[PDB]
Amino acid sequence: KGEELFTGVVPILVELDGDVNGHKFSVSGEGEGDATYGKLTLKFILTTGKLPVPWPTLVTTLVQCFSRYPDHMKQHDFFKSAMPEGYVQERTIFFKDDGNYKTRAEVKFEGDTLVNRIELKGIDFKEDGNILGHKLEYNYNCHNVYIMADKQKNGIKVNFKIRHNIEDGSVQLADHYQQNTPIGDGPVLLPDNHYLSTQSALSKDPNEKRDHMVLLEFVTAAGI
Repeated sequence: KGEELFTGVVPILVELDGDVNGHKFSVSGEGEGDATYGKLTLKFILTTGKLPVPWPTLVTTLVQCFSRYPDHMKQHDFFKSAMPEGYVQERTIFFKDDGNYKTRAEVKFEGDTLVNRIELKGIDFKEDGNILGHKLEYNYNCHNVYIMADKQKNGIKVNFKIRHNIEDGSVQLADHYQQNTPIGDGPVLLPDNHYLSTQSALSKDPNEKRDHMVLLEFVTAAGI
């Protein structure tokens, strides 16, 4: 009976212990979520001076329980079925012609503040590579997230490729593969095969002098 928590505005808090090629950092977002309209506003600040990668490199890592499932789709809203006890979101991201990220996280409630707790380890990246080179444009397209049930794990499996527009013109591919698993032993929901239309707008707080990211995102469910 979890989706009952998501009927209004629920503040988000996201913490990211981060390391790529031994270049370490930690990021701290806070904003809000409106399930109803699928709306997501966030300001992400870099604790530690400057980021070794370019922010887009993982908007995807930095709360899919904040998606609008249409009333005719409620029966397939897994992420809210796990709540408040929450789910583990395990993801591996191979960046074609470059190394890879490896991320675990516990999205759960804490009083009222839904919190995404992420550790993320990265390897094999060439130190000219578009990623470490900072050649990627400070933007982001819309993408389709494909959900398929997995009664094995008791939860769901997910896939989606991301297009990063390079400063040159060409597109850096990112192959995302994602398992989600409830932390609770309470009743959850297994979905039919369906996708999420995730749209996302990056920008910069003019006062803010710390390496940071304003992200505003619309995500809705479709394919049934």
